[PDB]
Amino acid sequence: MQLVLAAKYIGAGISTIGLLGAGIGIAIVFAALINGVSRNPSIKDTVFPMAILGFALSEATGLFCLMVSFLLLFG
Amino acid sequence: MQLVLAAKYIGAGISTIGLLGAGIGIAIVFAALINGVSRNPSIKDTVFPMAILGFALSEATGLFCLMVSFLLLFG
Amino acid sequence: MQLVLAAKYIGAGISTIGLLGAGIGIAIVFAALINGVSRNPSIKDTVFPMAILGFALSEATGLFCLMVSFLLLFG
Amino acid sequence: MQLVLAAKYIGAGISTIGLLGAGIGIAIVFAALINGVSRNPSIKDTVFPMAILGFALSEATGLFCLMVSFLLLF
Amino acid sequence: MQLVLAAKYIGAGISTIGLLGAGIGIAIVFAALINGVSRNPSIKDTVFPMAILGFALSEATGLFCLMVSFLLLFG
Amino acid sequence: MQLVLAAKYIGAGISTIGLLGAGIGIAIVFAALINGVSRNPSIKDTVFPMAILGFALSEATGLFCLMVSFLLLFG
Amino acid sequence: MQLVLAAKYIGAGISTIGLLGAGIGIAIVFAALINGVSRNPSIKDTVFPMAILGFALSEATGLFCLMVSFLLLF
Amino acid sequence: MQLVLAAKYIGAGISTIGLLGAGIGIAIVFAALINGVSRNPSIKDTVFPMAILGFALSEATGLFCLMVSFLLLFG
Amino acid sequence: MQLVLAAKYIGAGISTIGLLGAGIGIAIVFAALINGVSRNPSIKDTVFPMAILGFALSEATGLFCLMVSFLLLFG
Amino acid sequence: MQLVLAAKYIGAGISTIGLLGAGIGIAIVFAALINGVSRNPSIKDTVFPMAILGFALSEATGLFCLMVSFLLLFG
Ligand SMILES: CC[C@H]1/C=C/C=C/C[C@@H](C)[C@H](O)[C@@](C)(O)C(=O)[C@@H](C)[C@H](O)[C@@H](C)C(=O)[C@@H](C)[C@H](O)[C@@H](C)/C=C/C(=O)O[C@@H]2[C@H](C)[C@H](CC1)O[C@]1(CC[C@H](C)[C@H](C[C@@H](C)O)O1)[C@H]2C
Ligand SMILES: CC[C@H]1/C=C/C=C/C[C@@H](C)[C@H](O)[C@@](C)(O)C(=O)[C@@H](C)[C@H](O)[C@@H](C)C(=O)[C@@H](C)[C@H](O)[C@@H](C)/C=C/C(=O)O[C@@H]2[C@H](C)[C@H](CC1)O[C@]1(CC[C@H](C)[C@H](C[C@@H](C)O)O1)[C@H]2C
Ligand SMILES: CC[C@H]1/C=C/C=C/C[C@@H](C)[C@H](O)[C@@](C)(O)C(=O)[C@@H](C)[C@H](O)[C@@H](C)C(=O)[C@@H](C)[C@H](O)[C@@H](C)/C=C/C(=O)O[C@@H]2[C@H](C)[C@H](CC1)O[C@]1(CC[C@H](C)[C@H](C[C@@H](C)O)O1)[C@H]2C
Ligand SMILES: CC[C@H]1/C=C/C=C/C[C@@H](C)[C@H](O)[C@@](C)(O)C(=O)[C@@H](C)[C@H](O)[C@@H](C)C(=O)[C@@H](C)[C@H](O)[C@@H](C)/C=C/C(=O)O[C@@H]2[C@H](C)[C@H](CC1)O[C@]1(CC[C@H](C)[C@H](C[C@@H](C)O)O1)[C@H]2C
Ligand SMILES: CC[C@H]1/C=C/C=C/C[C@@H](C)[C@H](O)[C@@](C)(O)C(=O)[C@@H](C)[C@H](O)[C@@H](C)C(=O)[C@@H](C)[C@H](O)[C@@H](C)/C=C/C(=O)O[C@@H]2[C@H](C)[C@H](CC1)O[C@]1(CC[C@H](C)[C@H](C[C@@H](C)O)O1)[C@H]2C
Ligand SMILES: CC[C@H]1/C=C/C=C/C[C@@H](C)[C@H](O)[C@@](C)(O)C(=O)[C@@H](C)[C@H](O)[C@@H](C)C(=O)[C@@H](C)[C@H](O)[C@@H](C)/C=C/C(=O)O[C@@H]2[C@H](C)[C@H](CC1)O[C@]1(CC[C@H](C)[C@H](C[C@@H](C)O)O1)[C@H]2C
Repeated sequence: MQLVLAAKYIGAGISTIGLLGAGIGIAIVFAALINGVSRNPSIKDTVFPMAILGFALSEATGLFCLMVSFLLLFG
Repeated sequence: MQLVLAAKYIGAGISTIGLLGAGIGIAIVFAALINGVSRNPSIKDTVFPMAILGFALSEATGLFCLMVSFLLLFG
Repeated sequence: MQLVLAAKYIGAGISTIGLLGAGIGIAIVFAALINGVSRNPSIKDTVFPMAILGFALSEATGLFCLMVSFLLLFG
Repeated sequence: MQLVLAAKYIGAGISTIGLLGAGIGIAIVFAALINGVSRNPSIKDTVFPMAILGFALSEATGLFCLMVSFLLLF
Repeated sequence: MQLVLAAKYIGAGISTIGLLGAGIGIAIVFAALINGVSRNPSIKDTVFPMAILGFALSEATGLFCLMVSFLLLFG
Repeated sequence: MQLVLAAKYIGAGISTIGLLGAGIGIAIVFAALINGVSRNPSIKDTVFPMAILGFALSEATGLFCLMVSFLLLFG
Repeated sequence: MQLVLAAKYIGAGISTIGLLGAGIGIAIVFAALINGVSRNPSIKDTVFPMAILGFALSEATGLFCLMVSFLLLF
Repeated sequence: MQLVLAAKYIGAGISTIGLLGAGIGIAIVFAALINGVSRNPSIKDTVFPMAILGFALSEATGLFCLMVSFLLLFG
Repeated sequence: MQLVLAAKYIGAGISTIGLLGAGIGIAIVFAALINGVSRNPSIKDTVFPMAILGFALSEATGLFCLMVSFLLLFG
Repeated sequence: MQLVLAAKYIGAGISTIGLLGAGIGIAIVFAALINGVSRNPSIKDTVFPMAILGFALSEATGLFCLMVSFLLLFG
């Protein structure tokens, strides 16, 4: 049971690597929001909800990674 | 038995790394949606369904990773 | 047998990493479809089949990764 | 117990890798802000809060990594 | 020979990582095809064979990865 | 306690990987500063403080990585 | 001897990772060819040999990886 | 002591990975300098100092990686 | 001396990872050659030698990786 | 002694990974040089020295990696 515990803790740390995807992705979505509004200010109210949706869906991939991390840590 | 359980848990952690691809990919699709709408607002109803399609197909790759993760954790 | 089984499960997890390629690639294809359509709406029926071909070929690289994962998991 | 402790320390190191996402992502948001403002200075006051929101959400992904790190360390 | 069989299985999993290159590359080619056709529809018949060639060559890098994987699994 | 000291040292090495994010990110910010100033020299005094802020925030992610590294080395 | 053999097989797998560079790089060259030809069709005959040279040199880096793989396997 | 020494040397090698960040980042800065100068030669004396600042800050992230490497090698 | 031999062979394989840098980099240089000539055909004789120099310098990083690989394999 | 030598050799292999950053970075600089000259041939003598500077500074990061590699291999 020492080796299995050890494996849970190493696995937990490994499971956070994938959060780099949401880190970069969320930024990509907001960068597009900024560039799109700068080029066409009147489009703000249209694309802002699209940026929020894009953020949420990219963020979810990070949520799945952290869930596994917490399952290994505590579950 | 200790060695096998340990391996399953390390394996489950490793299995989440691939989710970074969907994290970035989902964002790439939404960035294109936002930049496309900003450049040509009249195209919104045409490209929005393409963004949903793209997100879903990109998300599927992350779901396959999570499937293996859960099979290792629980199966 | 314990060490061999352990290696199968670690290998199965490692085998999912490559799916990040399709996660990003599927999105790159759909981003191009969206931007091409935004710039030239009249071309949509011509490029849509190209995007479907492109995403399918990109996805298949990840499915081969998953194939090896399942062979390791269940073989 | 020494094997478990060893693993916590290895795991704590591994858990910082994901911070590279925030490092890059924060910069992506600021690059868009700078280029957007350069192209259309009048839009600055509109896009700056969008930049604040974007970098904060990108940064938080890294804070989640660090939280697992600190859990393993302490 | 627990050790050698274990190594074949871990090696086979690792051998699939490289497939991410074809996943992204195939997409890059098709993205260019889509963007090139949208900007200049008359060029379609010229660039489409170029995109098939690009796909095949990128794909070949993933084929080699899978070849080593199967040699480790079955060879 | 060969094992625990060894783990602190391997962990400390691994903890520096994340610094690559600030390496790339800091550069991305300064690239935008340079391109923005070249395209619109009159905007320099506006965007320069933005680039300093961007650098600091990206840099902070590398600081956290180094903090964990030093905690593992000396803490 | 079993430990050495094990290592050769692990090493052979590791040696294919670098092929991802060629996978991406071959595609980068073809993307430029397609976009260059789309923008200026008259240039096709000039840039096509440049594309052949570029992808071949990119591809060779992957062949070097595979050579080490095969050395370890056989 | 053998295992601790072994871990120092493996750690020292791992500690160099992060230098890839500065390798790419230094180049991103200089690419921006070149393109900004090509588009607006008159701006060169203004942006050159920015590129030097940018590259130095990017490089330093890699130098911290190298610092940890040497501490592990020679400490 | 079994463990040291084993380490040489694993190290040799690890030392080829860095060749992915030249793979992507060489392509980047040739992509620029192609795009630059397409946009300005008269510049071909000027930029072609620059692409050859760029190729060689990027290629050298791959040479250093393969040298270490061959030193571990045979030296 | 076996364990320490083994570690040095694995370490030396790991130490070359960072060279990928210079491999990509050197190429990014030369691509900018080529695109800059193509857009504005008269700027060649100004930007060529900037490309040499950028390449050398990016290459230095790869040299630091190789330094650690050789110290492990031979020192
Ligand atoms: C996958 C679904 C995601 C939901 C998206 C919802 C989008 C709708 C949209 C309108 C949001 O509500 C939002 C833009 O207003 C929003 O994010 C706010 C709630 C949020 O307060 C935002 C405006 C901020 O100011 C924010 C930067 C906060 O200051 C910061 C402390 C929080 C960062 C953060 O990442 O929080 C997460 C995030 C919201 C995520 C987002 C989850 O949720 C939290 C709580 C639940 C779990 C723990 C997740 C885990 C994480 C790894 O995904 O973290 C939650 C802890
Ligand atoms: C190809 C499969 C994917 C399906 C895509 C379908 C696209 C159609 C499109 C119309 C969607 O339904 C959508 C845009 O309306 C949509 O995502 C809604 C369901 C959703 O309510 C949306 C509007 C949101 O508000 C959404 C951002 C939520 O706030 C947020 C909490 C959900 C994030 C998320 O990633 O959800 C996933 C996703 C839908 C994924 C979707 C998977 O499903 C969930 C629930 C089921 C299981 C648990 C999956 C596992 C995952 C790893 O694939 O996760 C599920 C957990
Ligand atoms: C390096 C050689 C590559 C060949 C390229 C040939 C290009 C010519 C071009 C005209 C093709 O024939 C094509 C575009 O028409 C084509 O690919 C068709 C065969 C294909 O049917 C296409 C129209 C599709 O619709 C396709 C998306 C299929 O629906 C889908 C089920 C197949 C995806 C796929 O990746 O298949 C691969 C691929 C063709 C690859 C292609 C390999 O082949 C398969 C079978 C052989 C091995 C197992 C490879 C492994 C892969 C990882 O390289 O996978 C083969 C299994
Ligand atoms: C998260 C907070 C960051 C602070 C940002 C502050 C921004 C304000 C801005 C006006 C700065 O002060 C600055 C641009 O003037 C500036 O950085 C100067 C201090 C600096 O002297 C600058 C002009 C330089 O010329 C600089 C390139 C130096 O010549 C060079 C030797 C230092 C590089 C470097 O990375 O230093 C770091 C950095 C400032 C970082 C910056 C950290 O600080 C140092 C010391 C503290 C720790 C050890 C960090 C670790 C690093 C990995 O984050 O490294 C510190 C060691
Ligand atoms: C770091 C210095 C690099 C030198 C660059 C020189 C540039 C000058 C320029 C005029 C060249 O000579 C060139 C463009 O004409 C050129 O590369 C030719 C020699 C080359 O034949 C080219 C035109 C091809 O047709 C080429 C695609 C061949 O068909 C292909 C079989 C060779 C691929 C290859 O990567 O070869 C390498 C390369 C030249 C590399 C290039 C080495 O050299 C070889 C032989 C020496 C060692 C073994 C290297 C190791 C490699 C990992 O760097 O591989 C050598 C084995
Ligand atoms: C900041 C340090 C870097 C120095 C940059 C200097 C730039 C100035 C600029 C004018 C150069 O000298 C140069 C462009 O003229 C140049 O590279 C020449 C020396 C070179 O002859 C050039 C014209 C070439 O033809 C060159 C492409 C050769 O064909 C090719 C065989 C060399 C590739 C190469 O990477 O060389 C390196 C590099 C110069 C590196 C340069 C390192 O040096 C070599 C020899 C010395 C040691 C062994 C280093 C180790 C490396 C890991 O840093 O490798 C050396 C092995």
